[PDB]
Amino acid sequence: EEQRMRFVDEFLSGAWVRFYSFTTDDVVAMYYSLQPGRYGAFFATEQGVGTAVVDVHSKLVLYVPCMDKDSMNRIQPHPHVLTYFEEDVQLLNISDAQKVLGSVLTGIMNFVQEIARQRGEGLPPPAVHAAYLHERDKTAVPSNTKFAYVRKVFPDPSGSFVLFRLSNLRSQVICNVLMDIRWQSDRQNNVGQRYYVLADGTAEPFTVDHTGILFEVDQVVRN
Repeated sequence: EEQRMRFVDEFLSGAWVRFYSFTTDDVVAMYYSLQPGRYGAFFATEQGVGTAVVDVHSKLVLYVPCMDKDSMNRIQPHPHVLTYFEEDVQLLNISDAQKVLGSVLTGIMNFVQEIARQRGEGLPPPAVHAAYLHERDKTAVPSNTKFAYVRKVFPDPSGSFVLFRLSNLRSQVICNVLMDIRWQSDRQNNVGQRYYVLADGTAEPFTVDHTGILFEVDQVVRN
């Protein structure tokens, strides 16, 4: 139908993991992009985890220094950050970001620049991609586009998937059978829309997951 296909395109439309890369660099554990033109570092802090996202067209940078509390008591929508979490979120120009991020910003810069060198040769980012990227031609997000970030990363020790939790309360399993398993949660811990998003661009709804993949993902998250 149409109501479904339009509701599906809405689900496919926001910030999702487009690609990511783990490292052997020590400062950043993971580079990623959730929105065209925006490149993030997911990194350890003395007390836990932090992240930052650089928009390469505007050179404005989201900085989330602490993601170690899951409080969803953010009353009002932040004007530039799509997040339902109470944690402090900062928007900085690139040079203020450099002062606080150091090697992390350098790392993001080298990630961006390598991607651009590859693109100049017609080659994609050297990174693990999701099974599907909405608006594949899109190279930059409109200016007023709110920033989203990665909050949690759960890689399968056996390499079969990675689970991501995002600041917009979306969850995304990227796995090795040419589909993602995606869903939207709310703040009272309910799950709304959820789909197998297939490499052919199709999306199949499910209620309970019969594939066994989520049951295995679940065990990894609890460990």
